Amino acid sequence: TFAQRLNSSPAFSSFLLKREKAESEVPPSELELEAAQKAAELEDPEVALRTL
Amino acid sequence: EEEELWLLTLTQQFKHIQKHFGIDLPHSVVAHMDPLLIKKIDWETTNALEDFDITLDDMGAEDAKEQWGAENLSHHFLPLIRYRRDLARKNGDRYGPDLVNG
Amino acid sequence: PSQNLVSTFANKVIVEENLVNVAEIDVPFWSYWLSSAGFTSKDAFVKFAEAVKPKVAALSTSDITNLTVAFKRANYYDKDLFTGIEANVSANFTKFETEQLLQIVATFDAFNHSSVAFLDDVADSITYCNHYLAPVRAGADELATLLTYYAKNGHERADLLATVARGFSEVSLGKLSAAQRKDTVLSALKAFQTFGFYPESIEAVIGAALVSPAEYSAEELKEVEAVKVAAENALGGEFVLIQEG
Amino acid sequence: MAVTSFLGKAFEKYFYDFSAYEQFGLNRFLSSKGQYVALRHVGFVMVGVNVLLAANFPFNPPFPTIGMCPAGWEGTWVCQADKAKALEMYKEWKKSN
Amino acid sequence: VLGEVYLKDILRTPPTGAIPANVPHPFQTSFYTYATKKLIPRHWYLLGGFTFTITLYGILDGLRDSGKKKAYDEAIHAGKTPYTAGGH
Amino acid sequence: EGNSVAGIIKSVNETSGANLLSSLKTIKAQAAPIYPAAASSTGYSTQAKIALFGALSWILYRADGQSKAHEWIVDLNLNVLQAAWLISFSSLIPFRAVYFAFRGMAPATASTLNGLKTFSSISL
Amino acid sequence: MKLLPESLQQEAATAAVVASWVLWHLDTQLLPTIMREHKLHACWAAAAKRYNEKLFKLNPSY
Amino acid sequence: SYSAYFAKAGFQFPAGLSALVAGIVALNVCTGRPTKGTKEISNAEYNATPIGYLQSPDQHPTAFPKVPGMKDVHGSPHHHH
Amino acid sequence: SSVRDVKTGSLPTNFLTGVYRFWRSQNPAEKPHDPVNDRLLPAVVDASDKRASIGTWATTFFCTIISCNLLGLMPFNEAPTSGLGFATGLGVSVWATATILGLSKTGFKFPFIFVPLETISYTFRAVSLGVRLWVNMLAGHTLLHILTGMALALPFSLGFFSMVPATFGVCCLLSALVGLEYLVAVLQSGVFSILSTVYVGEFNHDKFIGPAAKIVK
Ligand SMILES: [Zn+2]
Repeated sequence: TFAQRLNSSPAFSSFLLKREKAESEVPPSELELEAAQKAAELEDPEVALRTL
Repeated sequence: EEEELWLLTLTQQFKHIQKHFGIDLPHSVVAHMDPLLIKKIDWETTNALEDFDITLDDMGAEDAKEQWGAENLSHHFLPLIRYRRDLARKNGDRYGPDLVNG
Repeated sequence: PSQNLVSTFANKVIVEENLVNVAEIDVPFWSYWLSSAGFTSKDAFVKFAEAVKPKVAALSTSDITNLTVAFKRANYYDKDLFTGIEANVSANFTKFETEQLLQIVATFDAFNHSSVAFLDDVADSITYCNHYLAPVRAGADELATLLTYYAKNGHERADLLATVARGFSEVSLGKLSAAQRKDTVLSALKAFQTFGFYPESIEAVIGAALVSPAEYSAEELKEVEAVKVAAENALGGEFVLIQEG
Repeated sequence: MAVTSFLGKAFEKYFYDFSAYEQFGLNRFLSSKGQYVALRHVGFVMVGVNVLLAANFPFNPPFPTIGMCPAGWEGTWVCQADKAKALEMYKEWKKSN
Repeated sequence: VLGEVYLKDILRTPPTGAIPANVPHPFQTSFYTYATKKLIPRHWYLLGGFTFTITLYGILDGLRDSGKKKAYDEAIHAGKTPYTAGGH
Repeated sequence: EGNSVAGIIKSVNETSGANLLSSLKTIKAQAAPIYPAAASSTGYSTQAKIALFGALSWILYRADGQSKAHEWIVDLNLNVLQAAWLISFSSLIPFRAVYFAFRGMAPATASTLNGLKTFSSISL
Repeated sequence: MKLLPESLQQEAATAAVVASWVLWHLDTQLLPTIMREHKLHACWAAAAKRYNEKLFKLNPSY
Repeated sequence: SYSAYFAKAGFQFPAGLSALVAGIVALNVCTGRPTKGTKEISNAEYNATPIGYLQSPDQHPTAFPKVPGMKDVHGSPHHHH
Repeated sequence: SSVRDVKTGSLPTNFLTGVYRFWRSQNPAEKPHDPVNDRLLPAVVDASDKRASIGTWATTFFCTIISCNLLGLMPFNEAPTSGLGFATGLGVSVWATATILGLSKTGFKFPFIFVPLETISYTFRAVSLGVRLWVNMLAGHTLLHILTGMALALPFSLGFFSMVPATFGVCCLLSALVGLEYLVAVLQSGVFSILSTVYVGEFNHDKFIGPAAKIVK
């Protein structure tokens, strides 16, 4: 998700933002959580061919 | 499969930009993926029009703002229309959108 | 005994054709700047045209622009060089800007040398590879020669015509002298009626003539009125001069 | 150690979770943490003024005192007002000390 | 088919070999392009303001040292010392 | 370095149907972009060393000049009065709120991108 | 106290040098970098509707 | 995912800082006047004078003065009183 | 040739984007009479090149003045804008920029008895724009010097770490004064650059060229 990609950004490995989490500011909604799960399913392309 | 390379290049390039923009995408990867967009934006910076979209929505121009955005991304359809122009030149006709009233 | 050596060395070491032996290792730079110093000298530009031929096809865009406007300003036309310059433009058309392509097209409109590939690649570059307000930054004395270069070869490119017609306005025509403004209004109206393309910004080219008719003949005002009637019928309205107030 | 990394991790620990607001108790006497840092600020200033006064104490003050005396001096060059008199008084006081 | 020479220098994909260098703006390469395209045609009012201030403050410095010269001369042509005898 | 979609197209076209679905993760990983791994540090580069040495040299030179300034203990205590507010700002400023509030100042980061809505650019 | 400087023109020229460098560094190094990432987003967000309609009309795969 | 590409480039100065530092030093050292506490003399006066008789007491104040006004050097005793 | 690579969405890029767009929104463009299309686009570009870059100048002055103002709040440092020549030179150079712009608009020609007092009210803002910044940066630091000279004498005369609350009640006041110094250091940069936009945008008005011919209906 967008917060989960912001957490791995260079801005959150800096010193003043090292203990913080990007989920704390605006949490991801349930649609982008389930879209992250569905996209984690489909990074195997044979899974995508068989479900398509 | 005739024009799959262009559409899938557009899809992959924008998917990577949108996945990484404003988080960790470097400017070199943006200028690599989209060189002519960076060229046009650098024309606006070079020719003192760095606030041109700010000027356009300062004067309420919405259609000129959409035209500015569409003319800065007009080179995305350049591979397609060059391919279709060379197809119509291999078949002796002329490419349709290159004509004034046709 | 100084005046004797100064008089014998004033044309033995310093002469206008030994500078062209140092000016061969970087020929677009020296070609452009000695052309801007007035050193036209066709018998040295024959040397220049063959001194650059084995390395034209790997040049920058600015080097090609320098070469092309220099050989315009020295009025020399080596077509065996200009095919290599056309190959350099057509192989790197995405890297040229409109301020370079207008100078290259003005040179090639002097020396009538064209291809379908060059016309298509220059139109593709000006339309899609450059900013859409780069005709606005151009000055109409070069957009008129671009329209002339396209109407001479009969190359109809409505995308290029709509892009180039942005650069015609009160602003870009008011920066011209009245003789040059008459020249560009005439050539622009002729090349606009040749293609049958009447954009909304043709009314600036027409009103550049209609607010001052004292510069044109009856035949030239007939040529302006013909395109005024055609553009009245094409744009679906009636022409009107606007007065301040 | 690495001269880039060990003190970096040590300062990360000291800044983030080596907190003396609870490791020295201190909830039982103060209301908030916004009141603790507001008092840690003035405590840092008072510690700084006391340390910089004490680190070189036998000195004649540049700042205008309010006609008071530090300790058992009371007439010395520490309590003088015109500076040349305190200057020569320090010049005689220094050879004896 | 559309065959990767229509996509040359127009559309590229995210790089797999190595991350390239950042394309410089024309102002970041040469100072002459900046100085002749933006600094003089757009910022010559600021440069004229900075030069006006530098010349005006040179004028004020000239007034101040001429006043110092006048006071020093009228102390020398009075037999008097022109300063506070140093201080020490 | 040619574009990776033509690499996908070529690497899919020259594979037999028996070993297509086995080979799909190899073509997926051959065209994934390069994210370079965390190389070994060798920290404090030459410009960072120039910065830290110049900052320490400036602090030492300014502290030599403050301590002989006729109001010298007042200057040495003003350094304390200022470092106290540096310490106080590093303790009550919300840095995640400041990060996401500066991020909202730019329109580039106040919202996500918008083009290419995935139905216009399918190749069926 | 320190009210007038030892040279007024030197301090005014220091102000001019510092503000002229900040103008150059803005206009040359920062504002291209500001405007690249601002106008990529801005051209996409303004173009998106007409771009997607033009691309819908241009591909034959429906 | 690009986070380890930016950690490779370390600290780096602003892209024209040498021009700013060169300009400020070329204003602070190319002044056109003696160096604020010194005075220009003739060469014979420089070669005739001892180094302690060439310094002023004002320009060497004590680094942590016990009395405000304490100086390190005392300079020339040749007062023209 | 070899410029540095920039992360997209960095915090300095976001901050400077917001700052530049703030100072550019102070002198907005004028909405013309005709609707903006390809006919009006060279007139809009031309009006955008006859407007001064007050956005760029104002963020130049905001960034240099807020960095010089916040230098005075770091330890071992003085503000450069607490110098009379620095701050007053920035003010006189903004006023001279506005005047040079307004002079190049008309002719480089210098303009009853009501108007020379309007001139000496107009030529005063050269003094006022600089010395507001200078006196604001000087007066807080001077009060800070004085009031910590009064705050040092009571731990001097009494014991260190003894009779604490009379020194606590003046160290709280010194802390509040340096907090006011931070607020003033931001607000005076803001006031200087708002006023630079006002003074320069008084003369930032030219003639919209527009269409001198039309095909109506
Ligand atoms: Zn101080």
